[PDB]
Amino acid sequence: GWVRPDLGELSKVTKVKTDRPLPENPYHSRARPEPNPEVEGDLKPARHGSRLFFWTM
Amino acid sequence: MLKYIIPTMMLMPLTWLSKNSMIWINTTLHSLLISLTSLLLLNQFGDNSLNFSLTFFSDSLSTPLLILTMWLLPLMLMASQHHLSKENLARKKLFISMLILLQLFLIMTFTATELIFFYIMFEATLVPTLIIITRWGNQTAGLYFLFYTLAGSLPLLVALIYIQNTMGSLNFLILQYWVQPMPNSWSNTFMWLACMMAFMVKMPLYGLHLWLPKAHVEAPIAGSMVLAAILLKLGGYGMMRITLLLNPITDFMAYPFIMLSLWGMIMTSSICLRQTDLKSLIAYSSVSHMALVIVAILIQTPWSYMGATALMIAHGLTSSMLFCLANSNYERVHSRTMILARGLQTLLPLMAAWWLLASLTNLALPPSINLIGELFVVMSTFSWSNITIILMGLNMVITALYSLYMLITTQRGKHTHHINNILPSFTRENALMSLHMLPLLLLSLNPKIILGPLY
Ligand SMILES: CCCCCCCCCCCCCCCCCC(=O)OC[C@H](COP(=O)([O-])OC[C@H](O)COP(=O)([O-])OC[C@H](COC(=O)CCCCCCCCCCCCCCCCC)OC(=O)CCCCCCCCCCCCCCCCC)OC(=O)CCCCCCCCCCCCCCCCC
Ligand SMILES: CCCCCCCCCCCCCCCCCC(=O)OC[C@H](COP(=O)([O-])OC[C@H](O)COP(=O)([O-])OC[C@H](COC(=O)CCCCCCCCCCCCCCCCC)OC(=O)CCCCCCCCCCCCCCCCC)OC(=O)CCCCCCCCCCCCCCCCC
Repeated sequence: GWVRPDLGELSKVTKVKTDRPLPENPYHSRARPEPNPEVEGDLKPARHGSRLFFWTM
Repeated sequence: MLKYIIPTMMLMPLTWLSKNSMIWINTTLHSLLISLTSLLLLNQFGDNSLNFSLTFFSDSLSTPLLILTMWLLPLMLMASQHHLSKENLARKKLFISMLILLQLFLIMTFTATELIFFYIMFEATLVPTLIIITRWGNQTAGLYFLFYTLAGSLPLLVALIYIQNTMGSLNFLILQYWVQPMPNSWSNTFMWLACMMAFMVKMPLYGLHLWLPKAHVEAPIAGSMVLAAILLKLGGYGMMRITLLLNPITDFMAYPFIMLSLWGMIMTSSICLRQTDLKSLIAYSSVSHMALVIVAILIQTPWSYMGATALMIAHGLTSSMLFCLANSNYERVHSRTMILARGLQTLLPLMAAWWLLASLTNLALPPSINLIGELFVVMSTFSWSNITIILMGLNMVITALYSLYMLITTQRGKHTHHINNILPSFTRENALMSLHMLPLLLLSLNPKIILGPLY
């Protein structure tokens, strides 16, 4: 009483209900470095210009 | 200082938009107006300098140099318009524009508050001067420029950038208050020479002086006036600004160079007794007078700085008048040979009177400011060592002799027979002599304005 599968059936993505838990770190990846801080705050003008030897703006 | 830079730059449309016969009169008139304006720089105080902005300030050192610089331009325009009357009109405007641009560089060289802006203006002054000497000079290597820039300007550049990275600023007003003592080492020794040797060549120093009695001879009259009147004093101004940072290493590193000057003012003065070229005689006299400015800056006492700034102003006036007298003879006999034309008091009495006054102020006849500067330098060097007075006094013998030998050779004796193109003195020439000498005589009535930041 076995029906042979049709064209397209065995290549389906099925779903499986397993009792085992999800592997929370399957790569055994250690803790990442914390990223560099972002920029915040309003942008004020440069304090007394370029400060390039004598240029006052 | 912006009230002086902008009229100086408005002299460029005032010299190019003018008519074909009006580019001497307009430029002379408005440059004399700027020179009359230049007396507002005398708003000086006994404690604080006249600090205009972040870029510009003018204490009592730069102020007489500025007044002399803005006074020198109409005098150079009066001097150089005779022999350029056969020149093309556009090249005539080019000459006047080079003089105006050189004035523009000088008046903000002396008022540069910050030291690398002083350096850029200081090495920017050399370009119009070289254009004037090479283009409107008379006669024909070039290794002097290379030897100048090796031992001079770029060691000064690296030195000022090093001070910029150590101290944090090259403002002279900040460096008055953040100056550190500079101890004995080899790094500080080459640091001291890198700071000093560019101005040493620009004075000139003896042994480094041979560029000047050729650059004066290969120059026109305006080039000689601006060399011996202002451009040799950029070295003295730069030294008086840079010896602030260079203590107390100077207290044992000024020992070689003072020797080169204290013997140098003996040698070059004696070289003035053995000259055939009048213009080279005035050149070696300029070297012998700047040697005392070198000595007075390097011994760094207050009387020495007062004498050195008085000697700078008085020598600018006196040497410019001597070059204009040499111009007046070169425009008659067409030869700079001093023994060629003689006995010229028999023909030109008023011009011989101007020669007499110029030779009296050359040998430091009191109460002239030549003698005031000379005398204060001799007082400070007597305080330095009690033997130098001999080397001073022997100098003050010889500085009389070639001042009067030049007066005896050209202006006295039997007149030359085979020279009959000696015209009477034009009114322009006597005007030039009087505008050189009458400020130099009037400063004897009130010398405290030409005695520097520490009167
Ligand atoms: C109601 C709303 C509107 C209100 C309107 C109110 C205003 C009305 C007026 C409108 C018109 C404005 C015109 C300009 C304003 C004044 C600017 C000024 O003087 O700044 C002072 C500025 C610094 O003085 P300050 O007292 O500290 O500042 C006062 C103000 O706060 C100045 O402000 P600052 O402190 O913020 O300045 C910033 C900074 C201040 O500067 C610095 O921090 C120092 C660095 C300066 C440059 C150094 C370079 C050195 C090496 C290169 C050398 C270059 C070649 C030299 C010249 C070659 C031949 C041209 O400037 C720069 O960095 C710019 C470079 C310099 C250019 C200045 C303007 C030039 C305009 C005309 C150009 C014509 C040729 C000029 C000569 C070129 C060289 C200067 O002076 C200089 O830098 C010295 C040179 C003088 C500047 C030029 C004068 C401008 C007007 C010229 C008119 C005549 C032209 C004649 C024909 C051409 C002849 C060849
Ligand atoms: C602020 C207000 C001030 C008011 C007062 C003015 C202060 C003095 C200013 C200058 C004064 C002399 C100017 C003329 C001499 C140069 C041109 C010339 O040869 O003319 C001869 C000519 C007459 O002779 P000439 O027969 O027709 O022609 C000449 C011959 O062809 C052949 O000529 P020569 O060889 O027969 O004659 C030349 C003769 C030759 O004699 C000499 O070479 C001997 C001189 C040296 C030895 C004697 C003096 C030694 C030192 C002591 C004196 C000073 C201190 C005195 C105080 C007591 C002690 C502390 O020298 C003189 O006659 C000049 C006498 C005055 C000499 C002044 C010092 C020059 C010596 C060298 C520098 C010394 C240190 C500086 C002292 C400054 C004092 C203020 O005179 C005039 O045409 C004069 C015209 C007007 C001159 C105005 C001068 C002032 C200009 C400034 C304008 C802005 C301020 C307003 C004041 C206006 C006042 C009127």
